[PDB]
Amino acid sequence: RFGRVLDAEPRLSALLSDYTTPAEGRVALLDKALTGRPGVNQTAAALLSQ
Amino acid sequence: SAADIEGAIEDYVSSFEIGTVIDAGDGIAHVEGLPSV
Amino acid sequence: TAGRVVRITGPVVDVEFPRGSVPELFNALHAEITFGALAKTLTLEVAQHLGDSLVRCISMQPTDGLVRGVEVTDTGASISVPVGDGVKGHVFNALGDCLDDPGYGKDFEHWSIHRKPPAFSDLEPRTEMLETGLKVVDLLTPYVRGGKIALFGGAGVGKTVLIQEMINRIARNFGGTSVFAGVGERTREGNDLWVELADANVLKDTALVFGQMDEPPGTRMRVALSALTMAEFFRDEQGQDVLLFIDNIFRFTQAGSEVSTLLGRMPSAVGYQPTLADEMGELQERITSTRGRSITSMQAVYVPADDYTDPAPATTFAHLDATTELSRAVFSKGIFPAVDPLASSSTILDPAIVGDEHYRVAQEVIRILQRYKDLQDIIAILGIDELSEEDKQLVNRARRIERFLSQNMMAAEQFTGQPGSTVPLKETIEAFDKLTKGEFDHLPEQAFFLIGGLDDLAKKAESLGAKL
Ligand SMILES: Nc1ncnc2c1ncn2[C@@H]1O[C@H](COP(=O)(O)OP(=O)(O)O)[C@@H](O)[C@H]1O
Ligand SMILES: [Mg+2]
Repeated sequence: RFGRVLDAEPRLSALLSDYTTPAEGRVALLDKALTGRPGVNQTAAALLSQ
Repeated sequence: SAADIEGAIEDYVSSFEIGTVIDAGDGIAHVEGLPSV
Repeated sequence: TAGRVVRITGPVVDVEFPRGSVPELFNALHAEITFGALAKTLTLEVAQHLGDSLVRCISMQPTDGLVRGVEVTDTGASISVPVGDGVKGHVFNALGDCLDDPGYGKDFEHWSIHRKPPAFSDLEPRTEMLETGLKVVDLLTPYVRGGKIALFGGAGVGKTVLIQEMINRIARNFGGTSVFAGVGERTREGNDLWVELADANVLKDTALVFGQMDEPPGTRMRVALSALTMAEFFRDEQGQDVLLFIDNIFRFTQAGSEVSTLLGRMPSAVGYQPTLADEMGELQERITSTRGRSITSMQAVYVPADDYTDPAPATTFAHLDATTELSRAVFSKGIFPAVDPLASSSTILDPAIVGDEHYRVAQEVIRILQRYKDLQDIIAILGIDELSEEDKQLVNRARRIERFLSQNMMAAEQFTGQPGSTVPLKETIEAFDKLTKGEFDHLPEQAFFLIGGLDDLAKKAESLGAKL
């Protein structure tokens, strides 16, 4: 599901893909945007964040 | 949601010129930075 | 859904686009240069898909002032130029903007400048003579109405003067439409042609498209396509005879070679792009007459360094029905037009089309000139007195013939002060038949230099102390 939404949302994929920005900030952005939602598997969220 | 994503990315963007000579020689220099040059 | 500039190097610009928004090849994109002095809108033609959503494009305008990461907009279509009867009597640039009346033609129908050539089944050989009034051209290199004509030559041998002469002789009394394409040539020449056509009243029937040698390589690559698009509209839609003038078509190839190495292509022989023949073939095969729709195209082909073996003119030679090759040697001998009678050729110079008399006279002239060329070195070293009597006679005849092939042209007055002249084809054939028989051997060779017909020859001979 996350791969499909990322594929259909190029802007978030581009922002997260860049490695120049701090990693912690990018993980926080992913959490507050995509993987911090209530109905998300914890293990999948952790894997995606890593 | 497809909407909170936009808010999150906007907050990220709102959260965030002098280059540096990375090499030189023979009257030619290579400079990092200066994104708006 | 817009791209952004990533890399800039001369006229080549790399642009990154989002997924599924990569513009198609040859699409026109727009970018902004906001620097006050150089502020403008760059038009970039997509040249390559580099992968990873990157595209390499050629800038149509200088990239000075362009900044990495600026927005790039995709128009969804190739460069398109206005078409219709409205383009006649106006000057345009490669992008279709009207130079002499900015904003003019914006509401016309617009045609993409990239187009496939006519289908092979629609092609029809053309074998009708186009009389010009120039002795050498009419006799040895007869032009074809509806065919492809070229003027080959090195720098400063008279290609442009002859182009203007043919505009004077052919376009002045032409029923149909004329299209002139200035391709990578001097802006001063473009202004001079514009004023001359306005004064001659031919401008109202002519569409001028200028991309000058000061323009970036992309404009010099695409201006020929723009002018050819206008000519193609006139041929296919309006269904009227079209005169097409290109000067200089070699600049298209030169600009292609200029951008080739920056596009990542490994160079071919003599520093040319590997795709020289293919691009030239596309462009030239678009320039043609189809069945019932006539385009008489005249092209000036620059020969680099006078080297006719250079790959550009060598590849161009295959695309012409008639070629008039100008020689530096003839030029330096003071013979104008500096046509090389032995190197030039025409496909309609055979007895079936031009008739037995014309063909025989032309072949005799060529034979005499070839023999004289063979004997020139012997004459230079050992002198004429060591030649056989028949060879002395042939040498005198050949010198007179080569002088008589020269002619005072209408467009040459500005350089000599002598008004031009026109010679009918019948008079030319008769005069050269007489010359090849030695009927004028008693006249001095100077009497044959830069004149028209036999009446001019008689008058000049009388002025020089001899009677024709
Ligand atoms: N028929 C002619 N009579 C006298 N001079 C000529 C003639 N044709 C060309 N010239 C001279 O040669 C020069 C080169 O002509 P032009 O065609 O403008 O250059 P290019 O051959 O490079 O196109 C002219 O500027 C002119 O001075
Ligand atoms: Mg010229």
